[PDB]
Amino acid sequence: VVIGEKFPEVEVKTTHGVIKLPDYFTKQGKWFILFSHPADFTPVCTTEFYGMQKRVEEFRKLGVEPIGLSVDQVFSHIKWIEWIKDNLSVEIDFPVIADDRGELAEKLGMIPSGATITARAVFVVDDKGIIRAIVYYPAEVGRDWDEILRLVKALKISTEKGVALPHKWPNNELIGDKVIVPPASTIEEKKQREEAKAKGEIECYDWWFCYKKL
Amino acid sequence: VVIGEKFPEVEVKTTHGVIKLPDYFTKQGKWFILFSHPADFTPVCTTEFYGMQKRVEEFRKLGVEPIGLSVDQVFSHIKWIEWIKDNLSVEIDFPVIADDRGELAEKLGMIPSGATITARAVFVVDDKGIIRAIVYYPAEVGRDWDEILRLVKALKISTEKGVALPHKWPNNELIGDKVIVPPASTIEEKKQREEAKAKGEIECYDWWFCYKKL
Amino acid sequence: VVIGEKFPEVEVKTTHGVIKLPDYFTKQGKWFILFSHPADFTPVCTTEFYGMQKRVEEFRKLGVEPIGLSVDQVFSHIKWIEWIKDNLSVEIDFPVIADDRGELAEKLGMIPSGATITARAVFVVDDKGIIRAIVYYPAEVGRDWDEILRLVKALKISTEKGVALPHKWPNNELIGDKVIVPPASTIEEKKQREEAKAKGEIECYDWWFCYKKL
Amino acid sequence: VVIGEKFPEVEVKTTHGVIKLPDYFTKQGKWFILFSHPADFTPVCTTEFYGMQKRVEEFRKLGVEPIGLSVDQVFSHIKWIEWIKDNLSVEIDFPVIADDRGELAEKLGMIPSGATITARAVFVVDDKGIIRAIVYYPAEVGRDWDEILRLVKALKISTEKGVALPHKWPNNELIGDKVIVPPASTIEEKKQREEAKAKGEIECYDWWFCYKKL
Amino acid sequence: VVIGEKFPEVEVKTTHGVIKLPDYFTKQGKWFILFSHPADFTPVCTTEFYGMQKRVEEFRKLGVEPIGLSVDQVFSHIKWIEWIKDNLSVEIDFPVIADDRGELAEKLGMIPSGATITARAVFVVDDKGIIRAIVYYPAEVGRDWDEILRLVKALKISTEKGVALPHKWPNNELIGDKVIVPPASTIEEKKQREEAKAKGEIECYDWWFCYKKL
Amino acid sequence: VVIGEKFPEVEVKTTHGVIKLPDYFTKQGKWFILFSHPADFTPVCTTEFYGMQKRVEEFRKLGVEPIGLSVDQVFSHIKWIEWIKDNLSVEIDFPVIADDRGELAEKLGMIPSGATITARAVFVVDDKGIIRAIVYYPAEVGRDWDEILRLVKALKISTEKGVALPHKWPNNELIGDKVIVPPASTIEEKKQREEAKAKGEIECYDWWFCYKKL
Amino acid sequence: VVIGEKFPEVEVKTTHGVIKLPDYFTKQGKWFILFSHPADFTPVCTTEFYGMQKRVEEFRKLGVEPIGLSVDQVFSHIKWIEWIKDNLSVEIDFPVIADDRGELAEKLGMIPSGATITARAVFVVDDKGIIRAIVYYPAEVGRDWDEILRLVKALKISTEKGVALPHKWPNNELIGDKVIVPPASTIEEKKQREEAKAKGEIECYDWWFCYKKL
Amino acid sequence: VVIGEKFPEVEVKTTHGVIKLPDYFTKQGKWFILFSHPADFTPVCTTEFYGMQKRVEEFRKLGVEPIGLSVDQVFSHIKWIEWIKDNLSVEIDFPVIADDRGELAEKLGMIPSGATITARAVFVVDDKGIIRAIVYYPAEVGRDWDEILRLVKALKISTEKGVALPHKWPNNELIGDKVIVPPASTIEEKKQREEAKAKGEIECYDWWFCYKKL
Amino acid sequence: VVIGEKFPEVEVKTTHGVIKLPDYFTKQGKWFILFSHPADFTPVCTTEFYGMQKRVEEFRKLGVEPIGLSVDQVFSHIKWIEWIKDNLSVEIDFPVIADDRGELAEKLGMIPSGATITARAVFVVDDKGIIRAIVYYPAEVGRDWDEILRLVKALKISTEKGVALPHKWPNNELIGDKVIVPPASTIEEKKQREEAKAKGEIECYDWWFCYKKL
Repeated sequence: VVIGEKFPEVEVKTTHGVIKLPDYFTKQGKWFILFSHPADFTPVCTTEFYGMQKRVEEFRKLGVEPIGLSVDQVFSHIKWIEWIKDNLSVEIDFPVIADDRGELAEKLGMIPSGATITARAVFVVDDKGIIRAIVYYPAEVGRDWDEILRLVKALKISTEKGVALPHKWPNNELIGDKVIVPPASTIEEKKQREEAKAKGEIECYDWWFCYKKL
Repeated sequence: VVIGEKFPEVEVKTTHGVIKLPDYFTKQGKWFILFSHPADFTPVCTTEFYGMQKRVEEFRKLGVEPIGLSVDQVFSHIKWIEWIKDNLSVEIDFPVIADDRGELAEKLGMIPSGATITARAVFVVDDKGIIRAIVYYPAEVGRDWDEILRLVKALKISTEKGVALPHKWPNNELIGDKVIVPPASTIEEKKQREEAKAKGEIECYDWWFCYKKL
Repeated sequence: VVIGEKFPEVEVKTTHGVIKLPDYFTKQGKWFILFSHPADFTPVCTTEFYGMQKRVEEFRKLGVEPIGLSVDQVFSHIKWIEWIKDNLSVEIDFPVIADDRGELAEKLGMIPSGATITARAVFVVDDKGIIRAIVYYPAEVGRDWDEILRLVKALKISTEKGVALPHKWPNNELIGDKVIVPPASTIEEKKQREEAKAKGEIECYDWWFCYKKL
Repeated sequence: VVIGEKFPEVEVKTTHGVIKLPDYFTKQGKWFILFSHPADFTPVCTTEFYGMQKRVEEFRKLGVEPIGLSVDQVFSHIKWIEWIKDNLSVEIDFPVIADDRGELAEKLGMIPSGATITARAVFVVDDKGIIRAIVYYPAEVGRDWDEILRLVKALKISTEKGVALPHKWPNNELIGDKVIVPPASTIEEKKQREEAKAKGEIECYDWWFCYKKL
Repeated sequence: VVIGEKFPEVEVKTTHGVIKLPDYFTKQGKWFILFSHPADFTPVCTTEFYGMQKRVEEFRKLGVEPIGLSVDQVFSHIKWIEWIKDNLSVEIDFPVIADDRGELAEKLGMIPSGATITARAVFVVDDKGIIRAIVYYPAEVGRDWDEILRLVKALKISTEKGVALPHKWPNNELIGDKVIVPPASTIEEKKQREEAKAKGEIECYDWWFCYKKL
Repeated sequence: VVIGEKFPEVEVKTTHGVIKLPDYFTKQGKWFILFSHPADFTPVCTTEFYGMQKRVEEFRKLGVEPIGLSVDQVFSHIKWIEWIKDNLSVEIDFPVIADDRGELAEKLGMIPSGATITARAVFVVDDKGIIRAIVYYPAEVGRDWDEILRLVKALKISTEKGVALPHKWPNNELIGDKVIVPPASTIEEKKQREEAKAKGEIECYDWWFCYKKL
Repeated sequence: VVIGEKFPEVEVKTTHGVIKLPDYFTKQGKWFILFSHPADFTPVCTTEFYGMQKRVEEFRKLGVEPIGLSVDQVFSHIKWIEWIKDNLSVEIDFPVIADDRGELAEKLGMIPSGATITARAVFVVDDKGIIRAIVYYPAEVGRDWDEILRLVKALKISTEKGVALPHKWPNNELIGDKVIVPPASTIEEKKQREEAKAKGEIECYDWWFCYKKL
Repeated sequence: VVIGEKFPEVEVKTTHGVIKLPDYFTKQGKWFILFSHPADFTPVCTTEFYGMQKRVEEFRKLGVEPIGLSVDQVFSHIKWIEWIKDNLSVEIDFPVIADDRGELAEKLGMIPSGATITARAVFVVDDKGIIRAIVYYPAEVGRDWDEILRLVKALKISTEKGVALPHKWPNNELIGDKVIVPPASTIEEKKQREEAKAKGEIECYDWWFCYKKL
Repeated sequence: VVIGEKFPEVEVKTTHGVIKLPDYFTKQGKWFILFSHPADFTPVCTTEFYGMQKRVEEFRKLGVEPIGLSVDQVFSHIKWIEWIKDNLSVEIDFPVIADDRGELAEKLGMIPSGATITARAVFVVDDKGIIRAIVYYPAEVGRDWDEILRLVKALKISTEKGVALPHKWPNNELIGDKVIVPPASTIEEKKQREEAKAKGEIECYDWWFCYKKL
């Protein structure tokens, strides 16, 4: 699959029971961040779950629900979750999909070449079942949930306000926390941008690079 | 394509001339980070190029060569690079592929659904020409080259020292900047880990979760 | 495609916005001249745009609308048109198509063998959406818009009056600015042509070669 | 798969390392009994692992090496094996395959209809790599390793002594622990059986039903 | 065919006449055990028909009807049944299918690789026409009808009480004749188990290993 | 298969052991008569076996070996033959093929439509492996071995003396036991027949209907 | 085609005109015997036609109509029939098909290997258009219409009275002209056979071999 | 195409205009003779046109319209006809088809192997649009229109009188100008011919060879 | 097949034996005329055989061998030839093919639409195996061997002298018995034609219509 493509209609067994994706979340009017991990009872995967659990409320506060998956079975999932609770006193409270035969994984291209388990994939899906972003980190390198958070915050504001976010937003090197106006793509639109700048409605480096505050 | 797969043999037109990937870089013993952008003379893309140029030295220092691409032609590239010089006072010194008909973009799944241009993809390829990581951000959300920098540093380190990096390394919530020992996957490897900690030599939360300083 | 064939129904993105061909022009009861150029910011193409713009009203006055096409994206298109106004003090005012991946270019056979950009093609399409003439010039040789003007003028007169135009009309070596009567195709029509001679209403070299003043 | 067929060539990841089947055991001139279980950390499966461990040297003594499998991953396997040790005081010492995506399971028809995990299958393979017997029990009913043991004992004997084993051997209702001579299949063999009976060299109910002590 | 699949609808010729499977038995609200044997007038098969007849009423008590099959013809079946009667004073009173060309045998994978007759297959089918278990023993090794009885008793109780049976039930080494509660597969179910144990009607080794008496 | 074709190379299991046809007989410079019957222990079939046996030596003296075929197995064959000895005092001494699944039968078209057993087929094959005649009688109507004897005798003479045999030979209504000269098929051959008539070395009704004594 | 198959609907040109097979005969409620011969004006074929004509009334009596076939054309057929009358004092009065290109011949497998003309085939088709028997004799050996007469008489009685006919009926070596009762094929039928005999009205050698008079 | 088939529906361009074959003639109740010639301005072809023109009224009286064809274009046809007029003082008044790409020529098999022009083909087509005769002479040998005239006359009479014409009719060596009665093809027809013969309206050499005065 | 196409390699049965075409004739350095007739013992066909025999030596003299063919068998052929000898005192001495199944007839397209026998075809094949001319007359219209003779004579002369024969040669309306010079087909050949005339050698109507005495 690819960005812009609606998440496939699929039923999955999870630590919270059998659910329908993307329906289960879209009907609640929520976005969701599906992410995979190579295997239960593995170190990096464990650190990422602790990290994600420490941030679950931030994603939720934005209306984005985290949901995980690996090719292990649900009983292993629960025993691994219990391990995390008994040792790190952290209680995982988001669902984890048990993709028994890695069927959903393969469909989403989460399985690396010649492997039989997933890598570290991330799929941001909105309240309309649309895939908005995709990340494939390798098994040997843990992700940074803080960047994924910046990504989704940016994704929400882009949809809400109809603007684009610059590099490293809200800490862009050129315009700080200002947002970008989609570029004019017609002779007529170019005129409007120039008139808009004249009225002080927007700032710009050129007719195609306009920006402003939120 | 997917992680672990070898970058495809392709001849491309760049602002530094016609080259062949991944050969051009691998024969120089260099890694390379290929990244795409929707189009020349567009706001977000420009802020990303500025952001990349500011960090190019840090990438090259690690033996990773940046190279961009869009579906525009090479003459527009140089004209846009000239605009960046005349307006942002920085000179792009990394090659940029002119994927004229988006043949390469399509082969690398860079084209979002229903679009005729690329989104913001990133492919990290090592000196053996193997795709090590892939990122797909939408046109509306610029990337954060610092997270990508952290990604490649992690990748270089895991390849050179045979370790795995924990979530948000080197600032992990559990083991700070320490690295992780690939989990034992056999009864024997398990025994070796249990004894390995019987007398220093390594730290661990469990036999499958061992870590150390690098 | 070939002469006599209906211009294909297609949606195109231009400097004047999105338009459906041949619909956009055919419903105005106008003809259009679709011509392509290798790339934006290239010398020969620039000279042809200068040439076309200076002749635009001559085509428009004949009910013929010029529209360009390149494999570049629309933003470069506008940047280039801007360079043309700032350096050659010429204001391009005909739409230019941004055939992003050369989809239309390929369907129209505009891309040379072993190339990824268009050559210098021209398609004359009448108010019926019918292709009346096609021209394919290579990147290294600019066209001559005056010969194309003579082409369109001959085409319109041919349709309007039901006559044929001799070599180099209206400056033919044998009959000058006179036109040709489509040749008799039957025994009876041959007789009609002969009676139309000798105490006749027509000039001719033979029964199949009849001509007259327009 | 069906009886008499050759066990397919395949690479499997097990708790004892990666090996190739059937080669690994057949190249050693060994037999092996591959059996599956639905999933790690499930009750019936645990009672069967306990039961099998209690009988491993019984099968080994016969030259028959036991090897299990489920679609769980190896790390989960080792942990489950650890649980059995700390809660049932028994150390599983036979390898267990991690059929990550149920690839081998599907190949051997171990997956019941509508399921995404194995049922309780048993395959008896000899040193020639030939499947000598197959059992498919459902998830809800545990097997009986004693019947499987009787099964392999009869198989080993029939192979080395060229005899058949009656129902419930060595406790057959009709001939106790005596074995059966493969039935005469030609007029000539029938003759030599009637003659072998006349000289008390064999006991029989008829010419096709001859039996003897080992 | 595999466990869980519905037994195929087929018309078979038997010693009791022509009947349709699984209908003939399902419409009576009964289960049936279909088993095959290499050939009529062979020793091992004869010991099995004797063993089956002596246990036919115990199968019938549970509402399970035994029905045999071989690639021999009906006339031979009856003569063989007649032989058994005259030489072993046992009357066979279960139907035997004359699968003339082994068409049904092949559909059910009863014919060993490189063979022209069936092996010793056993199919347990419930009143809903669903295959609950399958067994394939080779020609050289007779089955043990008591293990099949244990298997069918477990199946019946499993379907009635919604429980699972432990290894060697009702003689399991760990819990004897006690049955197993299907393992909790969700976080919520696990909680119900922990509360069911601590002050409740449930014994357990862990939240996933719960059991009770019948 | 049809007359003229060489009998198919096939291995068959018979009451006299496994043999390869037609090799088994052709190597002995023998002809063979392969015939089938619906099933063992059936009336018409028993009457045909009694008749064949009473004529077996008659076929053998002509260098023709009889060999039966049934879709029954070999053990039933020997049992049925035993029944013939004990009830009719006749000792069957020709081999009978056990075509377990009717594979050879189907290859030779011996299975009537909608049936799963053979009809009453007869194939006469010569020492060269060539099928010389084919007969298909239905199950309800027994054959007459005397007519097959006539057929075989005529066949032998036809091959040895290059003559053809008339209707009901050697009791033909027109020429009794005299044989027929293959008809002249060329103008020249017709002349050498009209001559043979002249010097009375041939009798004839016409140039194409010549006959003589053996 | 094979016994039991419906005779193919086909139109044929004959010496008695064009007719539709098998309708022409079935609609009259009659049976027919279709027989072929290699070619007109050949000796064996001639003796066979003479032989058939002398028995036509006996076939007709039984409600069976003979009809010939060969690849010659109808004109030769009539000249040959004329030769037969002029030289043998016999008048052929049954239809003979002119299978011009051997299309029906090929359809019914009458053409021997490598030939372009039929062999001596015979098809007995009943009033239902069902092929009841088939015979393929070679060109060098004429048939015996008396055997086919015996065949058809048995076929009719069998169909009429629901009985089977023994070898050489009505001159069976064992039971003379008595007919056979189709063998009991079930345990129940066997019982009713034993009751029909022993203080009953049926003769038999065993329960499956019962016979009586008409 | 072949004799007996319907002439193909085709629109053709001729020296008399565009018409539809065979309709143009059939809807008028006229037959037509389509004849091809290799090329315009070729010697043999010219002598044949001169030849045809001299006999056109002969064909026309019989209701048969001649129409020519070659792969030349219509304008050349007219110039050639004009040439014929100016040099042979004869006026061609039959239409000639301009089969530009030889589409009809190929469909009618008028193109010899390895050629791209027609040979000298002749098609006689009746008022029912049925092809009645076909001739193919090579380029090097001119035809003889008188034989085609005899052919069309015989063809017409045959259709009107329902008779066949002997060799070289009406100048047959055996029966002069008499016609032949189609041969009896059934026994019944043979009888009527012998009746008509014996004192009747029929002469003959045999029952299959009847003739009479027209 | 068409003109110029090589005659197919084929073995045929004829009244003169089995021969291979076109080899049999080509190897003798002879040409041959293959002609077919609908059926033996038919009127028109018989008149054509008589006609051909009377002219056989005329064809044979030109080195052309006649050979006939019908879908009848050889025996019937010989009897028909015998009838012609007995009644018309003429002896057929040319071979006649027995195309038993009409396979060669079909291959050469001698079978009219919806028929099962050949029509009246003629094929002239030269000593190189090339079909030089083809004629297809209907069953109802006899041919005229004198026209075929003219064709063959003209054919032999064109090959030998490299000239073309005008319409009705040697009785052409324009140039009588003179032959035609193949037309100049290049500017240079046109020159020499005019030169050839400038000084005797050839007579002409134009540069493309040149003729000379044979």
